[PDB]
Amino acid sequence: VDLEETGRVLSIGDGIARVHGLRNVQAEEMVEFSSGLKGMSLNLEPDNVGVVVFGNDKLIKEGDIVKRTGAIVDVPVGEELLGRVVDALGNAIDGKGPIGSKARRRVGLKAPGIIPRISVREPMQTGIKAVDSLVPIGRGQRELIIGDRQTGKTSIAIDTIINQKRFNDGTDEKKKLYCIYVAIGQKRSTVAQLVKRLTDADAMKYTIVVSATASDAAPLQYLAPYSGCSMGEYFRDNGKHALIIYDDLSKQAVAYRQMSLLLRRPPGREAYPGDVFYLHSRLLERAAKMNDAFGGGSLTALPVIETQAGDVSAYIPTNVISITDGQIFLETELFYKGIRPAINVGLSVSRVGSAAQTRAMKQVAGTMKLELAQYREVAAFAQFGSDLDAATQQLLSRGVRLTELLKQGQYSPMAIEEQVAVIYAGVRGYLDKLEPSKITKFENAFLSHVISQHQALLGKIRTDGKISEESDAKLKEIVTNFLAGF
Amino acid sequence: KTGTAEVSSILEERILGADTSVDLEETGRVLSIGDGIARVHGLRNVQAEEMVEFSSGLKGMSLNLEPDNVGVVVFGNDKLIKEGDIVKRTGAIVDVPVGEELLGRVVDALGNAIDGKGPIGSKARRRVGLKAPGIIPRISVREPMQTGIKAVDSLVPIGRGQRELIIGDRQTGKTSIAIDTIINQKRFNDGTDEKKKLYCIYVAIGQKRSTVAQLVKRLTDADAMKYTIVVSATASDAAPLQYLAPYSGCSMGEYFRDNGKHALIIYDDLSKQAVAYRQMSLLLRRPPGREAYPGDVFYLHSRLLERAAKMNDAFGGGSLTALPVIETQAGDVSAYIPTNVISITDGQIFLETELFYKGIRPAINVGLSVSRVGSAAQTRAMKQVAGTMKLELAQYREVAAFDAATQQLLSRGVRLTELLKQGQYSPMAIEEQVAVIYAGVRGYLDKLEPSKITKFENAFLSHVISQHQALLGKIRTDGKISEESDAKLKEIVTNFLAGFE
Amino acid sequence: TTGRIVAVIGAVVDVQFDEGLPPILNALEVQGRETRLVLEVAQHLGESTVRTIAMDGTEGLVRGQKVLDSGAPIRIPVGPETLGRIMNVIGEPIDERGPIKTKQFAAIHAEAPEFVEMSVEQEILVTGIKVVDLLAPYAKGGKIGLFGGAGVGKTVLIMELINNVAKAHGGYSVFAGVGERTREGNDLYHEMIESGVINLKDATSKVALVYGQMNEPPGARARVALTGLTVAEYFRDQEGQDVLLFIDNIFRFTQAGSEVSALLGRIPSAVGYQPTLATDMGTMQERITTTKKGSITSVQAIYVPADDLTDPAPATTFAHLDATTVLSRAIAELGIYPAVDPLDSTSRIMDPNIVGSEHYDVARGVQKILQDYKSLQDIIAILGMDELSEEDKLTVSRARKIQRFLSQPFQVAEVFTGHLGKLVPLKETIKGFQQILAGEYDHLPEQAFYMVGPIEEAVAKADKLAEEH
Amino acid sequence: VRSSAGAVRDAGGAFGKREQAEEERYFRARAKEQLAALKKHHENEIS
Amino acid sequence: STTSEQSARMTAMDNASKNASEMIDKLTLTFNRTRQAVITKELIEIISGAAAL
Repeated sequence: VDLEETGRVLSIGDGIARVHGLRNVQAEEMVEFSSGLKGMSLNLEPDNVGVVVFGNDKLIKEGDIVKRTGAIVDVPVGEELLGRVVDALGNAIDGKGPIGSKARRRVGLKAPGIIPRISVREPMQTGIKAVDSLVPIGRGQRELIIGDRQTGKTSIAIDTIINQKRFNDGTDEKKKLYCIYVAIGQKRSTVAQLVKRLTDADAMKYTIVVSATASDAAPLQYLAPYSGCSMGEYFRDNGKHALIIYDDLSKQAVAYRQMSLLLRRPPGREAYPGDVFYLHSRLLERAAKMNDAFGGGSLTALPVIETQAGDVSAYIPTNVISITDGQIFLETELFYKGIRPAINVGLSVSRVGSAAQTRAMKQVAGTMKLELAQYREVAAFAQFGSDLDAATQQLLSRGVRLTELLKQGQYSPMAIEEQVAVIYAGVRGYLDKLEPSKITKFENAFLSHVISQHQALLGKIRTDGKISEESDAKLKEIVTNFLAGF
Repeated sequence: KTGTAEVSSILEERILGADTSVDLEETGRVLSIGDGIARVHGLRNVQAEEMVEFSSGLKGMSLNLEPDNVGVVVFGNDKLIKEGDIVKRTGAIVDVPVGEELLGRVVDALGNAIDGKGPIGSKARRRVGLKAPGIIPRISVREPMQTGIKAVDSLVPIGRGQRELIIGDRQTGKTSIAIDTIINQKRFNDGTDEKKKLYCIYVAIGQKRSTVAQLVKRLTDADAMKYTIVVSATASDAAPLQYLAPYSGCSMGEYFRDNGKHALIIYDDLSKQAVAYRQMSLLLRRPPGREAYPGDVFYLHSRLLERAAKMNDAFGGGSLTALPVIETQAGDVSAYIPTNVISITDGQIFLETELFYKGIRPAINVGLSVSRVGSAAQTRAMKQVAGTMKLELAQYREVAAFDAATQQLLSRGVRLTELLKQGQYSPMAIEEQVAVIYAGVRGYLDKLEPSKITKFENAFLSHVISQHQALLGKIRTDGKISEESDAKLKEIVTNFLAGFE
Repeated sequence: TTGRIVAVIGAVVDVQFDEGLPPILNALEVQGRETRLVLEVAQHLGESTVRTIAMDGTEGLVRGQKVLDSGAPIRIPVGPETLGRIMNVIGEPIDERGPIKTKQFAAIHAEAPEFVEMSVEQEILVTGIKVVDLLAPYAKGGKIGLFGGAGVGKTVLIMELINNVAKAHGGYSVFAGVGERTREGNDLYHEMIESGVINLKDATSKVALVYGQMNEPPGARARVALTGLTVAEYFRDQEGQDVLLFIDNIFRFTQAGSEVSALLGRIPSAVGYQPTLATDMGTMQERITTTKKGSITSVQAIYVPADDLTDPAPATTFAHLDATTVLSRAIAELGIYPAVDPLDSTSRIMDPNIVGSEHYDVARGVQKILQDYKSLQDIIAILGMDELSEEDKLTVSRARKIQRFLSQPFQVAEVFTGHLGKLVPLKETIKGFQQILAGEYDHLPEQAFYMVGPIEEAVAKADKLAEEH
Repeated sequence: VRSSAGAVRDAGGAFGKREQAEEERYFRARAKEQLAALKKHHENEIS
Repeated sequence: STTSEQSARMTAMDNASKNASEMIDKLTLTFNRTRQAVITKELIEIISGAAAL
């Protein structure tokens, strides 16, 4: 009999694998069962080890002599999957085959320390106007994404990726970065649309596939955090700026919950155990930039937060807030009120910081946000509307103009400098006479006029990154022509 | 698990080989004497859910089963129980005598009278192990049932075999609702149509001895209790006892209705049944749930409710009817019993004790009752009147909180709602109900103030009866739209109302 | 081997079998019971007796009852051949017609659609439904969740939609009364007899009957999920016909596995469900749909019992519901019939790239207008239409009209709703939308638009009102 | 947290009851208006 | 009288807002009370359920 590195299934049920043997086997290793089921055990009993069925083990009858392969979780590294659809088990995702990724990186990846961290300065390709406007994401940022059923969360992600994939398809020396985003707890139709669009949006050019299906194993859901952590670390220690998207996050929480529940481990609040801090923050705290010493790569993370009827007090959300260097509040009623983007702005917040903020776009946002708050400051008064104080009326119109500009287009990333220019025109007051219902098409048409003509001045500002008063005036006049001529 | 006989209690005879003589099929010693949670030494060859008879006569309901130890039910107050006691397992699914000799006899589920009316005269013992009706056995049923309260028959027409669920909480006239139905079910049961002559069932769970005696005084006073079955699970009703009392009703309904009795069962409340079964499971240490209550009360209570079948041609042609009455916790629709019934009931009634708090007595929660059965089991005359009455009462409610023409409409609808009211313990035939319905559809006193109408309605019923009691029976037997009785009604309406001032 | 009754409080039974425990999904019949009592081996506890999922009433069993070990899930024939009778998942034809034997017979435990081999497109499976087309047009073979409550129109709208579409299914079809009423069972039998999409005596059965009724305990009532998945796989290949699938209801079904978990001693979820009850239900949602050789236009009912909108059960429901059907029971309380939660349900065919820019834009503007309706409704509740602004009173009337035009009384509903059905044309719907955007009845009463079909039909109804005034 | 649009009406309490009733009153005024206008239009189309 | 009316409406709204804040005070008090109450209620439920296991 084996009692060092091979166990024999003692008593099971619902994949509750506690085998007799492999007592001397190491802890936290994905080992093959007697049915060859490469699976991991954690609950090392005095007499046995609680092994998680790495998926469904219907091919494993009771009494099975599981051979503890002594093999810990190891997953590939390197940008070979950028554009390729693969699953975390070394399998494909869309059936996109071998990404040309050979290696496998053991679960032994730790988060970077303060020294191993790097100051974040990358203005994120957000493809959503207010996204870059109010607060883009730093080089390796950490911002929550609060949302609900079909909330456009993945749609905001698509705007970002479409802004991102261009440089992912592109080469901008500071924009050279790695991309990987999870579709966790995803329906087959959803994931198929994801792959198909990644092709269509050309996002299947430089993106490493991440997703947990609805049929994805709960242990697979759990390792997916670690999976993405190692995947990001690949290019991050490879100096390439990287991105994570814990999308979703709560699903794996319920997963490990069911796991320990079978394990009869203590439930905790909402049956959620401390790993919501421990296991979840174990990946979460790494949302930073690998130092120039740590490669100089950036480890961005884009966790997804399900607002279960706005379960603001979710222990999940509880940990998130205490961990959030940023969050995505969404005024979903606004989308329901037609305003899609449905920005919960005064609600929205980001603690990552402005070290990754275009001082041009920063200059724009400095007034845009103040005006937005001031509008929001008395936006209740807008209800009556009548007898609006002239200062109040003007503040409202600026806010009214912004509300016209508040919307966003699905899978429609744009130039960040274009939004900077639009906000600048507003700052000129150059939009004060545009009817808000039409002011949107106005800004769009002026945008077209620039992207044809002032596209020269557009690149001038862009490569410049410095708002020459003359270049500013040139854009102002191009816009004035476009708009007065609109 | 705790080795029950790991003590020498059996282990001595085990090592000494002295245990072999134990009756190990349907008797033995008590593998566990405790809390009425009975484990029996042996009797492993006993049937499951079988009957167990203690050597002290006490009945045992072995549900849980160790290999020979068990979970059995102490059918009684067992203050005299003894260790290792002998339960001669009767080995049978629970049964008890059935037959309309009980209809008019107040016995328990096991056929045990408490009022001194004699031993169970009901004929044959029926095992309550009754499943759902068959697709061939079951078909659509739309025959009327005894409602007898104006709005009751009006909007929630009473179907012969329809399973009610009447939402009304503590001290909401739920008992009063049952009594009103009985007084309505009286004249129907007090009729020569054996379909109308209902040897039926009605019970109030947790009916303490005082409640039982008062209800008995009422039912005998009604004399419909003669054609009725009424058991009152008093304050000591056992958790198995109250628990299977609905199953007792199920077996009884199979007996009569499956033999073609157009008959009704009125048992409430299954929430107390949840309390009893949970008391058992607690004594059973069984896994608890919401409110510690089991989540499998769904199928367990479904065994009664979900088998709702009005005896079709294959089932004798009568009706196995049910009349649940729901009782909100705090309007706690999501209460385990409440949500379950919501998750269970396909059709349910609701009473507005807030209108009773507003003072309305009766006070049915208008709209809040559900009649997916519809008017198919009401008079097509009542159906026609209700076609208008629905919109009339809706508008009366739709803008109840005050155009002048709209004001006229609101005044008429409010007066109509006032008219539809009924007193305390005053159920009757739907004839005068349809009479007042014609009055309202004509607005025969919408000009009479509701306070004037307060007495004008009574005067109208009186002068119509003194004027068209014959035409009343005419429209009754005819049922259909009686234009001749309609004109007679117009005339007698001019008489009653116009002559009332 | 052959299990033998050992020790159990009912169905949670490890039956003493001489050899070990069979493989997973093992469902074995109780030898020595009243009826054919197949029990599913489910707890790999070993001990030559596995705590097994017995779907049948355990009463009457004596300890030591030696049972027939089968070793796998239930096998019964499938394909469009079995159509015409009503059979159990065990195959038991409960149509009082004996075994309606088909060809394709197999076990039920299987995998989900492949990571590369399913269908990758969405085709609007239009049916001409007033509200549904108006905002949330459906699509072909997707996960459409019918968010409705008990007695909340789910069966009523179900009858309307069955009358609408079921008579003309793309191929054959299937319908499951999963915990439906036995009375509803007999009524639905009479209805199928009077429906022709499935014909009792006649071979017009473009539909398949299935029952998981409430009086049927969970052991069956919780088990028909795999039966439905296999039937959908058959309609994909074996029945091989363009099939919409009806199954109601799953709330008591997932709740039924929940109730089972207690006997399993399985961990209570937030609603006390099995911790992996979600795992199965999501996997249950992953089995059979539109694929290369697969196609299931299955209709999924999303029961929100106790109207708990954020139910953990509703949570798992929204988790995979590729299409959303959000009822507004408040609307129905307001007399809405249709009564859906408008700004709530999501459907992909409502998109400018999908619905077209015009239709999707119109629907979104309608959502905004209704949002304003709600907003200003309380505003009025404070003030009232005395301060009704020009834009506002206009908005108020327009929103009331939109709500009115939303609903329609059906012909099957004409049983209660009186008004027979109006086959709403898509172009007619969009045209009425554009006209309302213009204000097609500014001088007229919106009540005509209420419970109505075409907007022109509503203009006619308003003229009829002018007559009746 | 957040406040709904018609949040009170969403709750629909006695305030919401008043919302419903005032909707009744004002919408009925406008309805009599529209109906009278339609009667006038029918009168116009009669000739 | 019109100035009286406008001022009266203003002061009336003022008193109303006072009463509103007052109601909201105890409202929020009991609100957090019930919030934590149900939170720990489900908590104790789960705790007992664990005890049942």
